[PDB]
Amino acid sequence: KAELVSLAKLGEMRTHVGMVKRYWNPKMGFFIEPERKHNNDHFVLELQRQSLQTAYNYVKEVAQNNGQILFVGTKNDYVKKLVNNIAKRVDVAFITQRWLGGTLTNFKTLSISINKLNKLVEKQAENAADLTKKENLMLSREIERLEKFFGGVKSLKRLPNLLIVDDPVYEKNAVAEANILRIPVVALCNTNTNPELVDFIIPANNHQPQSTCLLMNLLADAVAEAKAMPTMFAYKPDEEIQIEIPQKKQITSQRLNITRNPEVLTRE
Amino acid sequence: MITTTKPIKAHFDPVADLLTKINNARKAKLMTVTTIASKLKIAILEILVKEGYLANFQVLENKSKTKRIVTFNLKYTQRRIPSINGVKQISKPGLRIYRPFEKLPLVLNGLGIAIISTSDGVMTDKVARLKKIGGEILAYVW
Amino acid sequence: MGNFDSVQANPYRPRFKRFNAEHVNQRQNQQNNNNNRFDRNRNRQHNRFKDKQ
Amino acid sequence: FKSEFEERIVKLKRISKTTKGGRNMRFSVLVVVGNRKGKIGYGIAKALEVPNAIKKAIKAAHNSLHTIEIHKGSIYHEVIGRSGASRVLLKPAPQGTGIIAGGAIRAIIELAGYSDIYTKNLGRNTPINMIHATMDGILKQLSPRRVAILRNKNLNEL
RNA sequence: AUUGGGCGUAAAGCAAGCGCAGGCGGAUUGAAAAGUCUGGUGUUAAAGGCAGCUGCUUAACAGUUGUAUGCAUUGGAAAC
RNA sequence: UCCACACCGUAAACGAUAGAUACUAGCUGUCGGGGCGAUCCCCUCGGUAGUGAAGUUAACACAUUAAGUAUCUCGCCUGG
RNA sequence: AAAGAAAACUGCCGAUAAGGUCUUCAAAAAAAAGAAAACU
Ligand SMILES: [Mg+2]
Ligand SMILES: [Mg+2]
Ligand SMILES: [Mg+2]
Ligand SMILES: [Mg+2]
Ligand SMILES: [Mg+2]
Ligand SMILES: [Mg+2]
Ligand SMILES: [Mg+2]
Ligand SMILES: [Mg+2]
Ligand SMILES: [Mg+2]
Ligand SMILES: [Mg+2]
Ligand SMILES: [Mg+2]
Ligand SMILES: [Mg+2]
Ligand SMILES: [Mg+2]
Ligand SMILES: [Mg+2]
Ligand SMILES: [Mg+2]
Ligand SMILES: [Mg+2]
Ligand SMILES: [Mg+2]
Ligand SMILES: [Mg+2]
Repeated sequence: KAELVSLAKLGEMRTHVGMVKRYWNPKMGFFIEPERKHNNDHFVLELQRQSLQTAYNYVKEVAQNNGQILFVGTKNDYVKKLVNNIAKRVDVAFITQRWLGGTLTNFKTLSISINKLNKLVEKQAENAADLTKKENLMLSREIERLEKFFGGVKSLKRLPNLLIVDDPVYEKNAVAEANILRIPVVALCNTNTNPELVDFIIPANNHQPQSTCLLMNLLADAVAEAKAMPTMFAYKPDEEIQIEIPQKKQITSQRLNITRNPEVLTRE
Repeated sequence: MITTTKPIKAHFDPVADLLTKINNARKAKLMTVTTIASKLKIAILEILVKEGYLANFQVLENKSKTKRIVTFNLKYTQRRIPSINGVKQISKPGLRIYRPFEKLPLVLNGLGIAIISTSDGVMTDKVARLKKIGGEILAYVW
Repeated sequence: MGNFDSVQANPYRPRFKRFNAEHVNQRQNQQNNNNNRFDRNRNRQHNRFKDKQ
Repeated sequence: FKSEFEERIVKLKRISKTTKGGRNMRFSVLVVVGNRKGKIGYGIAKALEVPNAIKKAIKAAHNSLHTIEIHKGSIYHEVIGRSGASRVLLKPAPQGTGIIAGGAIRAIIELAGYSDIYTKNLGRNTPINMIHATMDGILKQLSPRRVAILRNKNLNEL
């Protein structure tokens, strides 16, 4: 008898709209609607909810049983602040900046680095008058850099047991590391992704600052319910889900800018 | 009443035609394929479904009773990996392979199947050994 | 013959299932291995007294 | 790595690059690690010294360990392993013949656990490619229980 | 390299076409039975071959019994 | 070097890839026939290109116009 | 009163006796878990 999001809301949030047909992976035919007679790629809403429920279900056992989940979103600006918001709400590790090569497969070196970050931070907190002005400013800037590139990974001390990816295409490095190390990875495929790399695919958009935010909070909501703090969007009515469209024609999802793809410089 | 949309043509060799169709479908992960129907192809496919490499095979006829095409599907598991591993044809046109009963081959130490049509239509190698009778050897399927 | 349209359109299905919770049996097999280490040290102590008179 | 895993050298080549005057020389080792019960891996490493090359090769071999299943000590069905231009033929053998292998395959067969095995190297003589071909042949093996689950028969009965 | 290989860049696709003989050759039905499979009989000299045994002090060796391969004829099978 | 009529028959005569047949993701162009009816653009059937995964290769690379999965036939190769 | 570009340019320029090091080698490397004990 369990419920979830509403079907009218999915249609209205634009989570059933993918990308332009010119850009599409042939392996995504199962989820696509009757695109045979359709302009821009879309998805099925029933399949969407089933996939969302499965991903929701899977993340909750992990978060209740004290697993470590890692969020990596280094795409549009909105997504960085979006990923930051889940971190404030739940004490989950995050990677908002660029995914370092071998963040998971060569965890030893990055573990040493984050240990250096923590050690430098605590000495500075303890303070001394020897620090003076010049060296302190130089020291402050290295500290700033290790939080900007490791500020969300410092908490965890072992490889995460699950990954949540905003775009499997953009995070090809992250999903490859997860696949080689046999770690579950979920992603929001957008018609142009290889289904083998992702584990729990959740057919949805990725270019709309509204669809993305809605789905990311839903997964965060599973984690939040497992951690025993009140939910934000999941298992909730109409009046409280309304969200706004960010500024900076009109919010849409057409992929254009094709003129910026000429022939690779050649000739002789 | 099953409808189609594409014209159906086929290669001339009926054993390797099916073999090419099956191997290509396996490699490309395809499920539904079509080909022209012949009694040899129907009979060899019948023992194939009895030996358990393919699931269903339905032959249909035109409204005039002049053409028949057999459309078979493969038995994929839940994780989408096939049951067929490899097909290879022996008695190709030109060089026909004739082996007596005593020299009937054993495929992959008996795991695979050898297809032999001796005198009572096509028949698997194990039942051919039981009958102690041999003959034409079409292809190795494992 | 054999037609049954089973329908298995659940491809690329999830392999992982639960959150490594099956490890409950790995903790019980590690506890049983520690009890066999405590009894082996009592019997090595009793054998040092017959070779000293 | 905590197993009967034995280590052995299967080839030691001497690679070198050229710089702005002189030649940087590093030793390369091809180590085969196997517990002789069904776990075996291979590791090729390069280093400025033989001990370090060996150290890196042994570390790599234990990181990549494949699982091996045996039937009566031998291989169930004849198989040809292909890797580049190297083709290695493996054939089931009766209990008694011994390991009729030679070179990289023989090292692999002993370290894997297999006893009776008929082999012939049908291709090139570069140790890494025969082992690649050897590993491909052993990993492509089909058990007579996986085919049973697939084709739905009774364990091994006809 | 029939089993058991290749011809873009390592040897090797004729400059291209019209093409007889040759090789291969749609689907279905009937007959015949040349291929194909199988049963019976004859033969394929002896020595040698492989197995067992005996005799030489055991062996080497010798003897001993077993041990195929093909052809022809006859009686059936009808999938190619 | 040009023209007419007679020969010569070789070229990096190259896509350095014989012809025929069956199957195997997709995307971007362009050309022809056909369907609709402003062009443009959409679909179908073909020809000619680019990109591109499984697949193949020693690698470069090929990749529905294959150097992929297979069959038939011809020509050719066997160290310098 | 913007759509411009802008332009190469050439003199001459040949050769380098023979055979020759250099990777020796990985076998791989010494020691913690002990205790300790009654006796009439
Ligand atoms: Mg200099
Ligand atoms: Mg050759
Ligand atoms: Mg050549
Ligand atoms: Mg040519
Ligand atoms: Mg030529
Ligand atoms: Mg012609
Ligand atoms: Mg002719
Ligand atoms: Mg025919
Ligand atoms: Mg004789
Ligand atoms: Mg004798
Ligand atoms: Mg010439
Ligand atoms: Mg030309
Ligand atoms: Mg290309
Ligand atoms: Mg010569
Ligand atoms: Mg002058
Ligand atoms: Mg000079
Ligand atoms: Mg001179
Ligand atoms: Mg040594």
